[PDB]
Amino acid sequence: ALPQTVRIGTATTYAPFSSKDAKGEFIGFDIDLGNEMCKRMQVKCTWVASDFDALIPSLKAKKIDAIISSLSITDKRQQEIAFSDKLYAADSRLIAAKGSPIQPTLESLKGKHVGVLQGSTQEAYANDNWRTKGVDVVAYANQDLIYSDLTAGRLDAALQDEVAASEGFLKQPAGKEYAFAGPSVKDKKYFGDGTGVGLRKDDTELKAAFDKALTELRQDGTYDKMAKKYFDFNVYGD
Ligand SMILES: NC(=[NH2+])NCCC[C@H](N)C(=O)O
Repeated sequence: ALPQTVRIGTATTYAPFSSKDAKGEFIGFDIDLGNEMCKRMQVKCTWVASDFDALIPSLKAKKIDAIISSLSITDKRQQEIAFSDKLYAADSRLIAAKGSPIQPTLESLKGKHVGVLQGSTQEAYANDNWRTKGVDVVAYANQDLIYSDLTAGRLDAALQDEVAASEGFLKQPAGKEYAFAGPSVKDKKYFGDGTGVGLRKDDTELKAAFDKALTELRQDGTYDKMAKKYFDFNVYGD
């Protein structure tokens, strides 16, 4: 009962997982994973670009059938939607100017301007722990605006997925004079357990098909072959 075309939403401003190349075509590990799973599921797949915070609403409105967009598997989201098995791990961490004393603490961030992606686990954490207590937490439509507001000095720091920041910004020319500010933020309730394909709860058959494809491409070594294009480490985690 799988649709002839699985529509997959993604927010294409989160390299190296999802972004656009020079032609405007979808590139990144999420795209590679989704395309490889779709190949093995024997379905066609059409990618649909969207602001990150629109993904879960579009899914619930059936405007898309799946979300592959570094979507963290959280307790809160599982009350709304279902997930495939984990695609890869995702920790959260702050970035700031090289030499910044900033730590992911209320004390260190008071009077600071901190960027977070609207609709993200990072916004949830920052709004609850930081924004209410005086920290200027600013929500953004997409992560590229955040990077730009950081390098323009409009933001003192930004919270996002650690691997995204590292490969998508810090190790790029634009992020040369920036670094991680403090260690990963550990809060399993807000940040969840890796990312997965977001799905409607009643699409059990579609979930089983994604799950089957994922295990097979991991088993035969395709996952690691695809991952090496982007990462010299175990992006999957535990
Ligand atoms: N393509 C993106 N913009 N992904 C943002 C993901 C951020 C975080 N992992 C979350 O699920 O909220």
